[PDB]
Parts: sequence; C-alpha cells; structure tokens
Amino acid sequence: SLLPPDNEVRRKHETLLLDKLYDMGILSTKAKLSAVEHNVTVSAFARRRLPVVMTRLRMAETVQAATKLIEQGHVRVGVEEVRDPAFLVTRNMEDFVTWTVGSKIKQNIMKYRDKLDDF
Amino acid sequence: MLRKQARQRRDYLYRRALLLRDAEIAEKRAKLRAALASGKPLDPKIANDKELRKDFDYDVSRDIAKEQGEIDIDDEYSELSGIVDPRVLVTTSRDPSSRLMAFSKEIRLMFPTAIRLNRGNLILPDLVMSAQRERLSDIILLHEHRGTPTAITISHFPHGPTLMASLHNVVLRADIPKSIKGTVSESYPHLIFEGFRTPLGQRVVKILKHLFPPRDPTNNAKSGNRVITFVNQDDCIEVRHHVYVRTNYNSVELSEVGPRFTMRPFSITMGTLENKDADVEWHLSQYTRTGRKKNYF
Amino acid sequence: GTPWKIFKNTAFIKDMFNSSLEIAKFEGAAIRTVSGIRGQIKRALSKPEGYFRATFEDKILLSDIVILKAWYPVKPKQFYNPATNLIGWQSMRLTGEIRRAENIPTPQNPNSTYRKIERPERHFNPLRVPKNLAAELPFKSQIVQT
Amino acid sequence: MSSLRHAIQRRAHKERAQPLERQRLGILEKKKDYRLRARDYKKKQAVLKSLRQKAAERNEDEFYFGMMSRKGPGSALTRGKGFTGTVDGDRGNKALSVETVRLLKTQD
Amino acid sequence: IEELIKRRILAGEFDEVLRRRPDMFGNPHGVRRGLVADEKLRRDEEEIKRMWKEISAKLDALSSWHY
Amino acid sequence: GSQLKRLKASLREQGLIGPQKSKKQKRQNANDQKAEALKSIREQFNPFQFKTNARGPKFEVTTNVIKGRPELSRARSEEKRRQ
RNA sequence: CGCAAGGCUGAAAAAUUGACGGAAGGGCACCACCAGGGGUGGAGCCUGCGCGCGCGCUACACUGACAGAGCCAGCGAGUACUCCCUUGGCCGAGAGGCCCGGGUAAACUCUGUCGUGCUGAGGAAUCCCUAGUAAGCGCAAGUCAUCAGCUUGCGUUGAUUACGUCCCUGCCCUUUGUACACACCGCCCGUCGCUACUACCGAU
Repeated sequence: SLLPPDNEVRRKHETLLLDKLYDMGILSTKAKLSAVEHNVTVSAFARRRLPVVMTRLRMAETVQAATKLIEQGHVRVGVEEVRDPAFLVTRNMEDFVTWTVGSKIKQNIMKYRDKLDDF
Repeated sequence: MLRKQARQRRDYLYRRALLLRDAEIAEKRAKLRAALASGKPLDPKIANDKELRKDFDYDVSRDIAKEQGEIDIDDEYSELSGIVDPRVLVTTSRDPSSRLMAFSKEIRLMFPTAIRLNRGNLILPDLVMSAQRERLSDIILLHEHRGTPTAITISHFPHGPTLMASLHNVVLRADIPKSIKGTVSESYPHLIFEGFRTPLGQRVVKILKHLFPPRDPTNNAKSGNRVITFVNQDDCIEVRHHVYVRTNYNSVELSEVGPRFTMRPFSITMGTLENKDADVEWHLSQYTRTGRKKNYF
Repeated sequence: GTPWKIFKNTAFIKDMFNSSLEIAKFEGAAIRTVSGIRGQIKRALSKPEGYFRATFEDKILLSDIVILKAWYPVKPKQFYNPATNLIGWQSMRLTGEIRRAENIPTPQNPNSTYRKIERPERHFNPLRVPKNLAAELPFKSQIVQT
Repeated sequence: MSSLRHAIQRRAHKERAQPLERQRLGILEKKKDYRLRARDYKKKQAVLKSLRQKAAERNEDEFYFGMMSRKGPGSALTRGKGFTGTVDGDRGNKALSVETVRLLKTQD
Repeated sequence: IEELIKRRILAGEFDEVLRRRPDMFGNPHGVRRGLVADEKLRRDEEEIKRMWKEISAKLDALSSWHY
Repeated sequence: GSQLKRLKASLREQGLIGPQKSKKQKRQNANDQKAEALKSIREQFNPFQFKTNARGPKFEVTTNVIKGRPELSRARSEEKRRQ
C-alpha cells in the first residue's frame, strides 16, 4: 500500500501475493488487497487446517471426531498417510484428501452403501 | 479429477458473486479517485465513509490497472486465452444421416484444429466425461431435421458456457461438385465480427472467437489468406467462410469456400452441456409481449 | 379449438381449422388458451386433416379451450330512408317488432348464458422423487420413509 | 378516482363456464386455477433441482455416524423388487425376549 | 456481407485473438536465453523484494511444497 | 486442388496477380477478353450463389451445371409481394 | 438559437521493408494412397431445397413360416393423460349423461411341424467410415429456437479391415528469427520493383 499506486513492482507483487493466498485458500477472492488487510487471519489459517477442512468436506461429522480419526490414522492426503492434525490442506489438495487403504471407516461407508466388495 | 472440476466451478461461482458486491462498492470508489484528481466536490455519503477511505488507500492500484487495461477480467477464457490452441470436437446426434455426417465434416474443416467423432452409442455424460478427460476446449453438437441441420450446441469446457443456436439457410459444402469445389485450405483463419455491441454481444463474440487457434501477431495484418465472417442483423448471427487473394493493394478477390449459416442463438447457459439445470445467462424470450420488438446482442 | 394430444409444451389442436391450406395461412399466429397461456401456431399436421402443432408457454390441459383472436372488418349497410312525413313513408321496423310480428324466438345459446361454477378446492399430489436420485443423494439429505 | 365512477363502473364481470357438451373433461381452467397449477409445479421443480444439485455435489467418502445405525438406500440389485430410494425407517417394533413374551402370553 | 469482408481485409482489422507470450508477467521484455529522491523509491522496492522472498519461502514451506 | 490455389492459378493465367512487370514487359504487352473471363472467375469461384447437385445427371444421354438461382429468385419473389 | 449547411462540377498509394514464382526437404489428412465395410442412385411414399434433386420411411426369402418352452434393460410420475365420428335404445319439459353395435421390450436360446412356391438387395457414378466405431434392435420423452411426414435421448447385440506411407491427390511449413552444451549442417534459385550514384540520348 505504501508504494505509489502506478508502480510496476507494486502491481506485480499485488498479483503475486493475492494469487499465493488464493491458491492456499486463505482468501476467497484474488482481486482486492483489503482482503489481506482485514480477511487474512489466523482463523483463516486454522480453518485451512486438516480436521476442519475434512469437517467441511464431510469426511467426518465434527472437528473433534476428525481430529480423533486423523490421530488414529485413517486419513491420507494424496498418497501419504497423515498423522499430524495440523497439516495445512491447500486448495488443490482438498481434492486429494481421502481415506487410507485398509480403512475400517471406508469399510463402514461401503457397508452402509451396500457396496462392500471384499476383494 | 471430477472433484477438481466441481470444486473449481464452485470457486468460480463464488468469485463471481464476490465480484458483484465488490463492483457495487468500486463504483463508489471510482468517484473518490476522480474527485481527488480533479478537485470537484463529491457526495457526503462517499466522503464520510471511513472504511471506504481506509480500504481505498490499499485498492487504488487495481482501479488504475483496469483503467489502463493492464489486467484482464475474471473469466473462463482469460485463463488460457492466447496460450493454448483450443481443441474442439464436432459430433452429431445419435443416429446421424449421410448429409448430417458430411455437414459435420464440413464444419470440422472450418476449424483448423478440430476433430470429428462418431457418436454411435455414446451416452452424453460419458461424452462430457471424455471431453474433460482429454482436456478438450470445445465440443459442438449437431442436430438435423431430415438431412438438413437445424441446431448447433457450442459448449466450452471444463465448466464454460453453452450456446445453443438454431440453424437456418444452410447451404452445404457437399452440394457443389468436386470439379468446382476442392480440398479446403487449413490455415489459421482471420475472423471478423460485425454488429455486436451489447455486453451480451461481447459474450457471444468471446465464446465464438475462442474456438479458433490464436494467430501469430508478427505480420498478421498482411499474411494469411482465409477469413471467417460472423455478422448479425436482428440478433441472428449469419456466418460465411471465405478464402481470398489480394490481387492489388487496393482490391481483393473473395471466394466462398465453406457453408453458409444464419444461426440464431436461443440459450446461453453458464454451465456445460451435461448440466440441464445450469443457470441460464440469456434465452430467447418468445411468448412475451415485446420480446419480438427488443433486439439483444 | 380444442387440444387433441398434449405433451409438455407442444399440443396438437383439433377442432379449429379444416385444412392444411388454412393452417399454412395462419402459420405463426398468436394462439392463446382461455387460462392465459400464450402460444404460437407452428406447423400443420398431416394425417388428421385440419389439426396443427402449437408450442405453448407451459402445459395446457385437455379441459382448456384454445382461441385465436382475429379482427374481421364490418362494413355498414348503405340504406337510406327519407322521412317524408307530409307525403308518406315506409318505416323500417326494429328487430323486436319483426320477431313479435313474424313469430321467431330470439336466438339464445345455453353455452353462452352465464352459470355458477362449482370449483372444488385444488389439492395437488405430493412430491414424487425418482428412485435413482433418491438413492444417489447424500446422507444428511436422504429421504426417510417407513 | 373512486368517487368518479358509477355503480355500473363498479359492476363485476361474470366468468363463463365450460360448455355443456364438454363438461365431462373437468372444469375450465382460468387464470386463478392456472396460477395455482403453476405455483405447485414451480415449487416441486425447485425442490427437485436442489436435490439434483445435492446428489451431484456429493462426497463419495463422507462418514456420518448414523451410518452405523441406519440401513442405506442400497441399490435395486441388493434390495430387490422392493427398492425405493428412501431410507427405511423403524416402525417402533422390536424383537422381544422370551421372558417378556412368557409374561405377555400368560396374560393373554 | 461481401463488401464488409473486403473493407476489413483491405483496411485490415481482424478480430482474432492473438498469440501472447506465456511469460509476459515475469519476463516482460522478452529477452533471449542464450549468449548475451529516486533512491528512496529504489530502496523501498528492494525492501519489498526482500520481504516477498522471505514470505514466499514461509508460505510455500507452510503449505508443504504444494504451490 | 484447393479453391485458393485454383483461384491463384486462374488469376495468374489472366495476368491479374503476377509479378511486377518492367517497362520492357509492358512494351511487349503493348506490342502483342480479360473482363469476360473475370466474370466467369467471379461466378465459378463463388458457387453458393446458385443451387447445384453434386452427382451430375443420373442417366447420360448425349445430344447437341447451374440448375437455379435461389438468391435472385427470392429477391424477385419478394419484389412481387411488394407489388 | 448558433455552427455544421456554398458545387474547376456532371454514376460505373507505399517500398533500402514491396509483387510473383521454381527447386529441395519435412509434417499431416478416410475432403489422400492401401485393406475392407456401408450409404445414396432401381420400385413406391413424403418433409425440404430449386417437373428435378437428394434426406429419411416402406416393400423386395433362406438370414424361411407355424406352434410351443425359457430368459434378459435404461432413460421416463404437473389433481395429469384420453384416436375418430356415427346406427339405435335408456333416463332425459329442454341442454346432457349412460348402454349396445359399425367403420413390464425387441432381440436371443432350446424343442418340434412344412419345404424355394410375382409367395428376387438395386448400373455408371458419387459420398461416408478405423473400437463399444460400422451395422441390427426395440423402449421412453416432445423441454420458449427446430422437430410429429419427425426430433432427441436411452439401453441391448457388436464384427471385418487399416492403424503403415507421403508413391498418387492435396493441405500446411521450413530456406529469417525463438537457447547454450554433445552431435550434424554449411554461403537454395529466378523475373522484376524501390533507393543512391555514374555517365548516355534528344526536344524546351
């Protein structure tokens, strides 16, 4: 902000900062620097954490149950199992968080949907 | 992959709604910047908003960049505008006729980078699935009445708009003999658009000119020998496809090489071909009182 | 006219015209339902001679009546009696005097005379969710029917 | 205004009925009955469009804890001929132990 | 329509989208990759470049190298 | 061949598009038609003005191919309706 | 309101950067070759386009007819849907309502009975087509444009032959650029323009 408004490096680093924060999912728009004024927030980081983002994705029911499930280790993010309940899930890894391989929670979901393939 | 398409479409719709609210605020912020430079007194409801001034000090620069045109608007085409060659497949309805298949070939040859696909027994969600699975930019569906085509459906992918249009006055390439016609040249075509002035007209201009691969801008004003013309009167966009030689610096000889349409659009939906429940952006309002008087595009 | 087959929008309308020549003259005309549904005459129908296809605004019912409001010109008659009273003159009578003299009743249509309409209260069917959609939608919004 | 109109200005216009040669088809739907029909159809289509959005944007790995105390909608193959997409609910009955049925049958 | 085409071709203005360079942002001059007061404002710009190097390293390391 | 290539070849044959001749070549041309051929070129290379079949005649009889002009016929019919 | 709003007049260039080619070498193409398949074109019906033309539809027999047995789908639910018009009679002062007459598949599999019998699969051309593709089959819908003389979905059964090459027909492009190591190549060719200078020719 304190740079002059027609500055090239100001414009380039505004677009870089907004694109970085929108790719990490903290901001919901990438067209205002007042988003980084009063919308970037430790609560925005803490809701980009893993048990809250799988509460939102409805992998669990509540953030307490989600922290219990990812402490017991049913949740992988991508291809690697995640035991840390503070792993910050970015906007393009929210498409890859899912259950682990031999999960009893996955067997519970398939047994509910009556698609329990035992092979 | 499918979760990524759904997530990116939802993020796009949320960003568009936030842009609506931010435009409602930024119409007020552009009065504060113009009053600061010119010294004309402004409204008290604008000059006495502390949040507006406090955030204006950070958000000057994007308004200046939009005034200079240095940035581009959040759009489904602005992500890959002149970077990727848009690949596009043309398909028929389910059981095509021979003249519909030859017409599908003709409007495949209209685009230099298109491919044609045989429908046969191909369910339409799996058609959309295979398009997103092979990263196609556009699909175009064709519908015939009885050996004569009556509808196009131009759908942009991954989640872009459909333009459904009905065709009239179709004169096929496959009616004239091979002694008079020939193999159409496949060079990157120039495009001209005539008569689009509303923002809806610029919308249909965008979703029609992002079907063609981008022209090399070094010497494009004189090189290239093939032109495609979209000109609308009474919101029925009429399209010709010519090939030309510049027989002098003052004169040019045209030669009609492709099919002639006068397509009329009747539906522009912000959502792909599978979504029948997508939110429409415009539709041809028949059976209203002044829907025949009012001209869009 | 009267609807014959009723699809979602396009309805076939029967007792209005007599031939495809008359329909081809009245092609594109603004047809209307009694209820208020607008529509347009689209195409003459081949196999029953005198029917046509008209695409309406929403779905019309078989009880509905489909009208087309044309404007036919009426020319006045060129009659002129002078009222030469001191000589004598023939006075043309009125329609009531003509009917009472030559004994013909006034034309009265029972379909035209106003009646009281017994409207039952319109109750509609409940929502009928399809099986595949009702099996595909998620757990928080799954339908629970004993 | 309202005082610049006669009683014949105020007089109501009557509604025509269905013709008597066509009264078996039901009532003649006018603007009011058509408005009721259109309201009911737009409401049902709004609910169905929201259900189609919810069935499209469904996480395939979701896990609620009612799934361990409910029977799912299944498929036509797993359920059978008696397959509706509705999750079956409980009528309140329960399998009853032998001592309590001994008590009930002594009473009967 | 034919005369409109001839006018555009002669006084050639075409509405085709043009091929832009994919690195117009970071490399605006388009250099070739082979053989080759105001001091207050320059000091402020270099301070913002230093701050952004530190902050981009922290944000990529906090998103755990998915960026 | 292509329509572009055959258009260029016919205009090179008619001498409308060829290389810039010198004054000596113009002397040879003034030492030693083309509108009548340009009319045929502008009719042949714009084949959509008139309606043609592609197959040709079904049964060949030898005895001594534009079959209709829809644009001119529609304009003529609209003038009749105007009158 | 002021300017615009006064007719040497009477319809049909730029270039030190330009104009057009040729030869060599590449890339691609069911508008190319190669191997096959399928339409249309023969008879009848009809939308449409301008008597003609195709696009669909139907009939044309070994892939047969008759009688049985068994066994398979998917999309589809607006108090909403109905094919006519009539001979009579009922109850109808009259308008009507009644009654009786006249005009969830196809396919497939198995088992038997009879046996080519006006009871004949489309010429020259021309076009299209490479995997759940060609082709057969039915079921459903009728979504503000188009479409009932049909349209669009949806399932079912599911092959032959290419999947190489630029030889033919063409299309695009290199011979300037756009990156640097290894490694390789080694001044493509023609007809004119334009500019600068030099001298020539002959009238004023």
